Amino acid sequence: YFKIYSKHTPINLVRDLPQGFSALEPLVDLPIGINITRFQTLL
Amino acid sequence: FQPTNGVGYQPYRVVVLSFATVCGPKKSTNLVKNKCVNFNFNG
Ligand SMILES: *[C@@H]1O[C@H](CO)[C@@H](O)[C@H](O)[C@H]1NC(C)=O
Repeated sequence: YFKIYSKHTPINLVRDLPQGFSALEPLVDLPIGINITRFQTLL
Repeated sequence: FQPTNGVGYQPYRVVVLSFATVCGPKKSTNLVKNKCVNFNFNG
């Protein structure tokens, strides 16, 4: 099972991550069986 | 594969499969409230 857990929040700063807490919630849970050792971003 | 052949040597309307990515279908009952009952929800 490949997983994604995810969150959205408002912010006001680009150059650091927030010193505040909010947990990430599941949206993908698929028994794809493919192992993962590498990745690349799309933008 | 002629339609005129007897069902032994005639063409095969035939196929097979194994039963996780998928499983056989769950049945369900009414949601019998307030009584003492045996139950299954989602397994
Ligand atoms: C994932 O790794 C195992 C060995 O740990 C390997 O047997 C399996 O084939 C790999 N998965 C895929 C999709 O190849």
